[PDB]
Amino acid sequence: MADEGEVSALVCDNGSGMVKAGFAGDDAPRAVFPSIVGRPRHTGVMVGMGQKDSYVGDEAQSKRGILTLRYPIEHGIVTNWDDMEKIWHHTFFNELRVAPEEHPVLLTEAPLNPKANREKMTQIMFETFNVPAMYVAIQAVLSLYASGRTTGIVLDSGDGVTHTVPIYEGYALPHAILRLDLAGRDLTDYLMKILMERGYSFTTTAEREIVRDIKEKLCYVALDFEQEMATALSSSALEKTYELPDGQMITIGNERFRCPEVLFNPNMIGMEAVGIHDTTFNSIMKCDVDIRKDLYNNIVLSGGTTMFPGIADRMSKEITALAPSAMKIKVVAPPERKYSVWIGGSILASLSTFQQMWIAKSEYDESGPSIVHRKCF
Amino acid sequence: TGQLPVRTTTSMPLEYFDSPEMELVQPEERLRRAREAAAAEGRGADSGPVGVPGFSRYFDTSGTFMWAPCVMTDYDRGQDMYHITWNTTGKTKWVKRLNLLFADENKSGFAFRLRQARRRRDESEGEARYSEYVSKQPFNNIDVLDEHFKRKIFKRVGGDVTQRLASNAHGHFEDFRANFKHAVKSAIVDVQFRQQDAAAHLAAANIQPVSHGSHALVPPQGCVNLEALPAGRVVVVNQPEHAAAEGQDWFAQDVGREGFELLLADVKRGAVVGHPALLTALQQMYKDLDISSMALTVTDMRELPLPARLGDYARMQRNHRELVADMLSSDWTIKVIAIVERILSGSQAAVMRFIKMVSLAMADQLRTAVLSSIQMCCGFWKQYDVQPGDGHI
Amino acid sequence: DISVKVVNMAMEQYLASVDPVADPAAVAGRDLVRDIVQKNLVAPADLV
Amino acid sequence: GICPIREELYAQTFDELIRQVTINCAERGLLLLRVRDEMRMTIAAYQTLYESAVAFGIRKALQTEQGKSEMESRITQLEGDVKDLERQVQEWKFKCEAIEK
Amino acid sequence: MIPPLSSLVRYDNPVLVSTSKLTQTEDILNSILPPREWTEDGQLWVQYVSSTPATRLDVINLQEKLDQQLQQRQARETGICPIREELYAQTFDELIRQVTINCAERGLLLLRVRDEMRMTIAAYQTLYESAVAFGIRKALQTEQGKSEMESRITQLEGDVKDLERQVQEWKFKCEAIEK
Repeated sequence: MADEGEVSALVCDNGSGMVKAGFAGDDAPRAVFPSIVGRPRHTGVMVGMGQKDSYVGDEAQSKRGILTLRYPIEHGIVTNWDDMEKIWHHTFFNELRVAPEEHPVLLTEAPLNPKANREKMTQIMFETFNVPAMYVAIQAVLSLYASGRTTGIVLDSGDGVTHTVPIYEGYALPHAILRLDLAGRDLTDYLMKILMERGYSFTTTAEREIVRDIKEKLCYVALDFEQEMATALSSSALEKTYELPDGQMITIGNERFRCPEVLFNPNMIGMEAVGIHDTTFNSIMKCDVDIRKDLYNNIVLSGGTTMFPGIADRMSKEITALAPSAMKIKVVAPPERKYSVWIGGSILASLSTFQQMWIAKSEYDESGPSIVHRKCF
Repeated sequence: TGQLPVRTTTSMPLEYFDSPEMELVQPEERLRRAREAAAAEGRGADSGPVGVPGFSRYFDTSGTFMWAPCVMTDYDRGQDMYHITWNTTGKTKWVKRLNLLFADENKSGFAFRLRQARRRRDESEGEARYSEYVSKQPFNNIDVLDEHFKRKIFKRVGGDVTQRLASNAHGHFEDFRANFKHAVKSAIVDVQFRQQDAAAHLAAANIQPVSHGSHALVPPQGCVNLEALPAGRVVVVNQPEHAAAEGQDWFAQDVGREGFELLLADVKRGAVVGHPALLTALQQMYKDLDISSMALTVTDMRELPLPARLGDYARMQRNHRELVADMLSSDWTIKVIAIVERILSGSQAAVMRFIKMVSLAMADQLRTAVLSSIQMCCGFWKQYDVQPGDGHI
Repeated sequence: DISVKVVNMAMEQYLASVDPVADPAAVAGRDLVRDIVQKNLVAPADLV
Repeated sequence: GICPIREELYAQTFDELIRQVTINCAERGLLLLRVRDEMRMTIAAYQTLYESAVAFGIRKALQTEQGKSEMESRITQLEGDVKDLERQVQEWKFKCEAIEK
Repeated sequence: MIPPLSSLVRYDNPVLVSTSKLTQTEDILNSILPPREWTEDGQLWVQYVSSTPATRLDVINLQEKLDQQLQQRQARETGICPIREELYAQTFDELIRQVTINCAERGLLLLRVRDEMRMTIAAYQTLYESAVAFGIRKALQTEQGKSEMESRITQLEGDVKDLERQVQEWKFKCEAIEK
């Protein structure tokens, strides 16, 4: 591998609700940015020959006033593939200084990604990008590599999507993989929603990040939601006066716990669905009956939204009510839920078993985009 | 007010810069609201024609800029220009939104937009001045960028891609050479930023020092912080059949940073992907053993001309199902049995999981084959799915 | 199953067949097929 | 590869070592200072030309979407004409039916 | 066979490793600054690196040689030209030589800085080349996409004539029925 220096397949963690990047082998990524693309709205402005035709990530957000904001990936499925090609070009040469022509790549995708998606990036990475080689692994399978064992249903709930991927000895059980579509994106939406109830409107773009970071930091989770209503009505200890640099005393009271409780009570915000505990329960109930005993005993959480204290407490309590007295449940959530896929992908690339996985460009051209079928199972 | 700088016809306008994403609402929607309000309130003398009064260029009194509320008629989004009719003055002229608005609009947000627009105007003015001034300086630098390099990249792309069309698109490359020269000139200007003599010489033209920016304070480590975010919480809830004792079925554990190579070796020794030969064996078994291709009904009905009698229909499907069962149910079972007997002979928990996954893999193939056969039987009945337009004609 | 002839008996334990209880895709296919059949059972009914 | 930590740390190291070269001799210290300034200027020129290549790539990223989408609409018309061909086949069946009648 | 080309890296009269038809520091410096050699008349003549000290007078000489050679080679202080690059590299090699004679560890530190910064430069050049290649590749992908979609235009025209012929065929069938 590294007899003359190893140019390992760089990890591009197309995460649940955010994009990660970096070299395989590192204990933490190097490039992080949202999945937003900003295109110049008008043509008469760009005068000169140093023009930027796509401000990427936070550049798009910061310059949104002159840019058309389009998110090229929805729920792990790319909608504007050309935009993501601009993302890939920007990610390599503006956040890592690497050459896709010579540097191999490992690709992440949403679980149960249609193979046409893998085929089309394969054709883009080889004809439009000309990567040397490429290998693809399921996002949650990479997440489970960070669980310490080969078995586990990865209960991934990120910033924009939530997935339940039953995995038992490495290969994911595709029939019982379930996806839920409420996550930190909607948690930010509802956290804003319950803040207008506090006499302070929060919908503006600047106020959007105001609640976004507050959600990522101050959001704990009710162990018992009804108990927290009693706490809210009988005490103001929950009501914290958080301060922003502009100067304002936001009163965050019952909002401290109801927003993550939507993961178990979706209809409070108007979104019709079952709780993630219900989705977690049915997903394993869709697995092989025998292996279920360790599947609940191997529930692993992921996603960048899930540092919220008490979420695993509430997750287990909702599971405990659902689970009858014949089961065995273990909700695991180590402090890499934002980065389990990225760490797992680097772990997988560091394996010498990666040697029998390349898609050679000559072999790709010999076998077409379906080479992803022939080397990725 | 005189905050508006020297405006020139050959200067960059503000109309393109106008932000639609931090501005309150759409102007056409604003006028629809104004028309509805006029209809409801009987406006026409209080605010004149459609539109709540808003400020204008001047009070029609002085050369300097003021903010004079006026009365406006309508506006077309195509030209981004409102039509107005002063209250006491019957004059009817067309104005920009940069001055016109409604009294119902938040003046704080309007001022915010105006000031940020002024800042964008200053930024674009500086950028345009710098770009124009780059053109003046001469050069003596070489240009490595050449048709040889472009053709080399062509052939490196190769295949049907390279040799398909190589005739017309060469025009942009010559201008990209001028782009290279412009970049060289900008680099020379960045070099001349060093000494105060050159800096003071160039500062006499009211041009302000703007740098692209690459010498930023490098952060200590590019590895994203791991324990800065709150540490992970693991909650375990077994059941009375699989618990350990009474009163500790709620096992809460916290862990800090975990070893990379620790879990790497865990996967290496336990996982099939960790086992090299076992990994490729599992790959070839998952990929090569595609049994879902063969199905359980016939879509090729050219052994007998249409229409199909039910008797021969049932006969052909029954024979095809029996034959596919012969090639799959026993044949593939014996094949995978021999394969498993070979592979399992060359951690114990991981090996047991791997065997359970071999069984689960034939179960997955079973499910996929049956579901594919169900869907293609549905497609057999939908081959003449009666679309609207033909009512069984 | 594999273990049927790995240990070489007539073992009853096979791969769990497609369960109509927990295969919404199969149930939807059944509904579509039967709906199409009932739709094409109408024109022959009155044409005759 | 490329790492900013190593280059900034080595720059600090060489700046400190200017003291040692000056202790060796003052003129050596002046010469190292001047060559350091010149070589830093050259590396700045190299990074600027790299940024110019970046600008080239970013500009080329969005030089084609106009026509690409404009007649991906044409491709939409193409499958529309394919549906028209299906209608032609249907009407051919209807007419051959009357032929047989 | 290889005449000794002009070079401000000061050298000695070429030494003999082919004849004719002290401390670890000298070994370190000789290894790190390799001798330039030519097989003149079938016997290799290796030009050894200089090893005598430099004084204030020698520094004056090297500085003056730098200043004159920059002029008669017509280098450019501004911008980038290989003439100035190689002249400054040669002067830095003499600096390496003299600081190795002074303090070997100091020379080793200069060598490490020299290695890391030239590998940085090589990485910059290769990355520039890769970025240009990627852009040209995207241009080619666009061009062949245009070709394929113009072929789609042609297929539309073919489908149109097919529609026309099928309409004519229906007209013929109707006329035959009437007949």
